[PDB]
Amino acid sequence: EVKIMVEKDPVKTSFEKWAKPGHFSRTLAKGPNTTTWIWNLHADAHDFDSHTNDLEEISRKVFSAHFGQLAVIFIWLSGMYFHGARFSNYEAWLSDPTHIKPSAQVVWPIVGQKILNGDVGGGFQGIQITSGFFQLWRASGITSELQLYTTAIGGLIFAALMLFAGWFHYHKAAPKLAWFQNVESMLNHHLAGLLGLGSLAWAGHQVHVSLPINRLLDAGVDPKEIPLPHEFILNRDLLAQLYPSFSKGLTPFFTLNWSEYSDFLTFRGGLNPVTGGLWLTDTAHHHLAIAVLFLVAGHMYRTNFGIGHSMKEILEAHKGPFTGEGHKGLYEILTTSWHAQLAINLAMLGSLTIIVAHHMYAMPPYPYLATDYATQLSLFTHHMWIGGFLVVGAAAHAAIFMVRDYDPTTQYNNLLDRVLRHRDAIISHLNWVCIFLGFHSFGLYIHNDTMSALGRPQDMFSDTAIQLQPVFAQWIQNTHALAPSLTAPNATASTSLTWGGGDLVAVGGKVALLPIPLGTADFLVHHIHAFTIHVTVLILLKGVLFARSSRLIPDKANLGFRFPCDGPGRGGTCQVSAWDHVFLGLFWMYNAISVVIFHFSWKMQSDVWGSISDQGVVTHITGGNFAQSSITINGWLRDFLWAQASQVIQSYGSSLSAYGLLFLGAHFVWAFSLMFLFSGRGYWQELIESIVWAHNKLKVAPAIQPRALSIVQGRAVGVAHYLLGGIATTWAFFLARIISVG
Amino acid sequence: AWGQDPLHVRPIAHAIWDPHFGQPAVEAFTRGGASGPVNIAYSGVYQWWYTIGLRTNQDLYGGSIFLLFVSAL
Amino acid sequence: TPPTLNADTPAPIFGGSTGGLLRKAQVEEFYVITWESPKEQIFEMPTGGAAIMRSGPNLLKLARKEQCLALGARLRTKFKIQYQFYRVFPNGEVQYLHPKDGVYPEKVNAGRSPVGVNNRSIGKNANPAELKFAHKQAYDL
Amino acid sequence: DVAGLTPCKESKGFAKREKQEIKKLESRLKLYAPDSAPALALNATIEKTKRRFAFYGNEGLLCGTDGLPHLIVDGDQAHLGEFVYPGLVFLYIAGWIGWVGRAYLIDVRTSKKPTEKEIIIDVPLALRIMSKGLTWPVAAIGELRSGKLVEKSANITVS
Amino acid sequence: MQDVKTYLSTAPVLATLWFGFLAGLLIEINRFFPDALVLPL
Amino acid sequence: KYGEKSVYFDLGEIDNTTGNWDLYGNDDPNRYNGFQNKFFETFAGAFTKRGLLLKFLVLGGATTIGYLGSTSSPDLLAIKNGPKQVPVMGPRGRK
Amino acid sequence: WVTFYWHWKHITLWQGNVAQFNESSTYLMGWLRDYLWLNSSQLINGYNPFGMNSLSVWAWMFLFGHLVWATGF
Amino acid sequence: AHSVKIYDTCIGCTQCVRACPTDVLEMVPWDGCKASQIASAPRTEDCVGCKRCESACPTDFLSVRVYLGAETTRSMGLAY
Ligand code: CLA
Ligand SMILES: CCCCCCCCCCCCCCCC(=O)OC[C@H](COP(=O)(O)OC[C@@H](O)CO)OC(=O)CCCCCCCCCCCCCCC
Ligand SMILES: CCCCCCCCCCCCO[C@H]1O[C@H](CO)[C@@H](O[C@H]2O[C@H](CO)[C@@H](O)[C@H](O)[C@H]2O)[C@H](O)[C@H]1O
Ligand SMILES: CC1=C(C/C=C(\C)CCC[C@H](C)CCC[C@H](C)CCCC(C)C)C(=O)c2ccccc2C1=O
Ligand code: SF4
Ligand code: SF4
Repeated sequence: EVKIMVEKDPVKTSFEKWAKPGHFSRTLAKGPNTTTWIWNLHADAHDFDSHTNDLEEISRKVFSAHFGQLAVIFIWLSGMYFHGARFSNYEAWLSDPTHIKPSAQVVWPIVGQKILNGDVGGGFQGIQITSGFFQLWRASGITSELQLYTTAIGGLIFAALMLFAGWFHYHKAAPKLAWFQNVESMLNHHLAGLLGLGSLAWAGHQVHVSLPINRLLDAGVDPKEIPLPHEFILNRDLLAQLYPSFSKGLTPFFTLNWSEYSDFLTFRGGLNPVTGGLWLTDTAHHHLAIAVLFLVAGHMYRTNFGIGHSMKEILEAHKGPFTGEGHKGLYEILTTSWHAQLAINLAMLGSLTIIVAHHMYAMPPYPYLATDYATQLSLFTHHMWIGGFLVVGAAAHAAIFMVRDYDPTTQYNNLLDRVLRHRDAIISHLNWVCIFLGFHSFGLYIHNDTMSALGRPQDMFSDTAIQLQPVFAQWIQNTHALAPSLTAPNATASTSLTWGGGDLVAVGGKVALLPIPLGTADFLVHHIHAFTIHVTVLILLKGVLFARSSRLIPDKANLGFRFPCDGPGRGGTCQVSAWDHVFLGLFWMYNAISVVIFHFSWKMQSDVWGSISDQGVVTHITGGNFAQSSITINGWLRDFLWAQASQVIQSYGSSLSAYGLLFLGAHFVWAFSLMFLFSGRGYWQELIESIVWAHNKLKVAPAIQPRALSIVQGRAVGVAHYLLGGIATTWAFFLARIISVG
Repeated sequence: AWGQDPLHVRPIAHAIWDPHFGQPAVEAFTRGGASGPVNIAYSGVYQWWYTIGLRTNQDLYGGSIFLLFVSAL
Repeated sequence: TPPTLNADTPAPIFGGSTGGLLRKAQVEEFYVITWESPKEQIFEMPTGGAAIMRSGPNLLKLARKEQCLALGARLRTKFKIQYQFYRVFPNGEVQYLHPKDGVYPEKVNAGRSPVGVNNRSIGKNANPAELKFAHKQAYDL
Repeated sequence: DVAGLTPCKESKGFAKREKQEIKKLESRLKLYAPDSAPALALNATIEKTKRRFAFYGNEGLLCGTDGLPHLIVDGDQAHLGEFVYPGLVFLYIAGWIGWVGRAYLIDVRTSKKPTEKEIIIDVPLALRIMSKGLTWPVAAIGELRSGKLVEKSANITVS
Repeated sequence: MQDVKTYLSTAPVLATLWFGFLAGLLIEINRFFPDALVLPL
Repeated sequence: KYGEKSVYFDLGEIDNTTGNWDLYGNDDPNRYNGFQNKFFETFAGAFTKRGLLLKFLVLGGATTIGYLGSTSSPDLLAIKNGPKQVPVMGPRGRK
Repeated sequence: WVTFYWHWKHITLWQGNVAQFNESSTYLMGWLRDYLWLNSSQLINGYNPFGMNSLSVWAWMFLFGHLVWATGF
Repeated sequence: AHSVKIYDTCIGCTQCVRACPTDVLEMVPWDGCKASQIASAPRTEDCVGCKRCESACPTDFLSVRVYLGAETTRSMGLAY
């Protein structure tokens, strides 16, 4: 059943189609008549399933394109490593991590760009970076530029290998359709190899390289005097000097005396006091345990050898008296349509990225990362934005599947049909939830504003006035803080210092982590988050469920996935397509993520980050004003945007001037998007008619007829420039402020 | 009072009767020589009326009654 | 042609939905579409979901004329099935509507009279200023 | 002089600004080793600033109260280099690019498939047309006088 | 090779080459003739 | 809905056909006590007429609102209490 | 644009510091920093956790306007 | 209560009739075109105003025109 099936030389390698711009489409291949052709060409390029109708070619194209993206990522990684090997102060930073600002980008002297080369320290001039690569390299045990250069060369070699593999598997030996549909074998191989073996290999690297080097670095040994990584493998005496249990070899492993390895495979919470990061011995036991768990999990599904579970039978077995046929029919959908798989994977990847952001600020895994405030803020905001984008894409491509690949014949009385049959109730109840949340949270904010303006602060929803405490979150914090005594007795400390119990970790006169109190303002802000998230879900789910039909337009599935309207009739049918629902969900996702990152920035600056002096007295960056000033909209406007933007607007003439320039440019681009968002196509078409007359009067009219952008293109351009402007504004603001005060 | 000292008195537009106020607002909005919360006028009608010969409150009352009559007409 | 009547024919096998009739059908008109099938088949309901059509006559209540016509168009272009639909009023009056003379509208048939045809180009219409303070619309002329 | 503006060399505030910039650069320089690369870069910036200020002062620019140069564009003979000369150079270059673009469009218009040459440029023909743009004003006046520059029968809408 | 020449004549590629050459020329001019505010001639 | 078979359309039963049912309507006539009904029909029956109810509601609301507004004690309303502190001078010495 | 220009020029004239306008009006960051951010201080401090001023109504109207303008979108 | 007009530039390709979602249009025998048929709009009371007929008409300018007017429970496309 499961076997390798390929075709020899399916597509001939030639440059002939490179001279046919629209070869992939049967309508675009005829050439252009209007300027719409160019946009259609660049818009339909990578939409493979609209060109052909057979799954084999689509699957082969997807495989090769994924090879290409892998090659691009390898080029990017090689570039980062090389630019850190040649244009950085990584060694000087290694000597003095707490005073040297990381820097890996250097600008040329041309038009006054000199001012951007700041005094980051270590006898170096360059742009301060916030990607956190220095901390990752230090945790990996890298102590020289030669190792980084070797890694860059290896990355380039891997990029070449990925390019060759993509060419090979498209133009020379293309797998057949039966090869791609081996989902059981794919899950077995990926889940066991890619995850378990990769985690086991990283655990091996940590145990054999990173533990001794970082142990010596934390002790105080100068980086130039530390022996090279292979000297701990060729001479086990050194590694036994650092961790004495290595002197026993692998005998405790095979005799099940695993407690002998307890000095480098620990289970201890908290952070390293010297570096303010997680202990690397815990990271060793945990990448090892993850490897074991994934390797066990990967031997589950049935393949050529009889044993194992079959996913089709499992899906067909779980059904009950409330859901008719249950999960029947999903296997064919998920082995027949790429779009359903894309939707599921995008949703999971976005949620996982958001989880990564939370867990990474709460438990800083790298040395000297917690006390580098700019890196923490940058990483959190970046991966949060990425997760939001991915979760919106999930809904987009799920709606694409519903419009194109849905087949009512296969889905008679399963979960999909019954979901499509009670959609009005779902949307109605979710509408009520959105309205209820919006009122009882934002109205609380407006009530606070009005009470404060009227001179009645005793009638507000504040800690000193009427209180709204988050009792459930407080109880969860207290429970998690007392785990190392009752429910996880083998732990030394709690999972993170953010729980109520614990102490303060300070590295170089700066607070790394600290217990985070939760009060009325935190109650308000999490319920704001809940409001925005349920509203975004409402928009996207309404788009997905009503993608095929409604009461307004019974035959919406005939018009396609991406169409502007169905005319001015029935009162007006603008934006009835699932594409426009994604178009609005993008705006609401932007709103939600902006509120989330603002909450994170203000709360951290006000209650966690700060400078500590003798006698253990803590002074925070904004002096704990979040609890009192964040309960009002005026409080936000005055004490966050007005107060914290002083750095970006005063950065002219310093090394931070680029941040102010991009601050202004982003406000500009965001404003510029409104002219595409607020207007329509007919006005611009008529104006273009007049301009075309002007060009015609001088015999210089173009052969390709100019046309106004289509309706869908107008919406897409508006939303793209809008998102770019807003996100770049926040980027410049955050980076300027946190580089100045961090 | 404004006519007596034009450069040191703030003109008053209309009084305030808002049941939703608290005491600090009542203290804060008592400007001019008023006995209660008031609004300071920014329309410039004090200067315009003073320049054209109006001097007392009876003049303004007579003007108001006359304009009522004109609107009725 | 003599317009057909209505009878008591079985409905398709459907499990229910929230996209069905509402109070408008109770206090206003609602529509019924009839067709004959050679075999039981699964088709997509215009209101959302999948149903099974019976072998022989079928009858279906719908809330709008557009729903009936969309379902009939799909039936004709996908199953090669002829169909009729009517309009029902609350008092019991039944109005036969789609194949008004038994021939589908895209086929020219004798006995049909033009309605709304103007014997000029669209550019020969008059000016709104000429018909000022008059009830004409310059396309009714 | 003009509009009560003083020359840059005579003005105080120009020299004050130069002193302030040099002082800031030297204050930055105080942190590095004398022979290191940052010191050399900062010294290069300092020399460039000195040269720029000397050139601006010696070129004959008027200076405002705030100490910054101002431009005169009313046609004065003493300030032609501020506006008129760069304006003429730009007009020449822009006329060149526009004229060669129009010539290429006209030459492509009579082809088997003008749109294909509209997206995929005929490089040899384009190079020939581009090289013939040196004397664009003469050709432009020639076609203006010859009556081959404008059109008379063009598409319009309902008036 | 004819197909390669035809591909290299497409609008995006030619625009990239032309704007790269123009940007390089302007950058080199500003490297050798910097801080030019008024035209000396 | 004739209901005999999969037939759900029947011109004879148009209320069943259109789904015009009473989901929870209950027609049991005995709910309350006789003397309760006597008392409530005697007293609450005055407001049955609707135009008189409108007039009474408007006049009563206006009278109540005016009386409460014009007779509220200063210790309850801050607007009637008035200022109690010395006024603050303006920026340029303008009062 | 017209009213911004008039207001900033007259603010600088009335404060006696015309040099700030003469120097900061030639670039857009000058506008954003020295007009709006600089002159919004007392406005946004109309009411705070420490009490309220007579500018409380104007701060409330400022937020109200930002909100209605947003709602139009 | 929209109004649909047909003009004498019609060629009788029948695309508008096929595009109509509410069966407002129909073909009528005619003389004046090679197809010898023209479109008619007898059921204008059922027109919703979608203007699919106008999108389907091949002619310099449209031979079928829709003029939006008074709105009705059928024109508004209400299922409730
Ligand atoms: C142990 C075996 C193994 C391993 C390691 C992988 C690993 C991977 N597969 Mg995969 N796959 C396997 C078996 C395996 N597969 C089998 C048996 C099937 C058929 C049922 C598939 C079918 C399949 C498809 C259809 C696709 C993948 C894709 C991917 C990549 C996902 C992107 C990623 O995680 O980037 C992380 C990257 C790395 C960790 C770098 C790893 C270094 C190289 C790439 C390891 C290559 C392993 C490979 C099996 C070796 C082939 C042998 C060849 C040299 C002769 C990843 C490299 C996707 C992809 O991106 O395609 C390229 C994709 O679309 N796989
Ligand atoms: C380095 C990594 C790889 C880079 C690309 C390598 C491409 C190798 C050849 C691919 C095509 C294989 C099939 C050949 C056959 C093919 O493609 O079509 C076949 C076709 C035949 O044309 P003829 O006129 O010779 O024959 C026509 C017949 O009808 C009668 O003979 O064209 C060729 O033979 C040209 C082959 C080279 C075409 C590309 C030339 C330029 C390539 C390099 C471009 C960059 C140069 C940079 C220099 C610094
Ligand atoms: C998957 C494997 C990847 C790596 C492949 C290469 C592995 C190389 C490391 C394996 C050798 C382990 O080395 C470990 O035992 C060696 C003896 O066997 C010891 O070697 C010691 O004894 C040897 C004689 O046996 C002497 O020649 C050495 O001078 C002495 O140092 C090392 O001090 C110890 O660190
Ligand atoms: C501004 C605007 C336009 C007009 C904008 C147009 C026509 C886009 C123009 C894009 C660029 C500027 C075209 C560039 C053409 C060539 C690539 C130029 C080559 C030569 C050099 C400049 C490289 C619309 O068509 C439109 C349509 C629907 C909703 C909103 C709007 C809208 O807001
Ligand atoms: S306004 Fe635009 S989107 Fe809306 S119905 Fe008219 S053409 Fe369609
Ligand atoms: S507008 Fe729509 S409903 Fe009206 S005639 Fe045209 S296609 Fe038919």
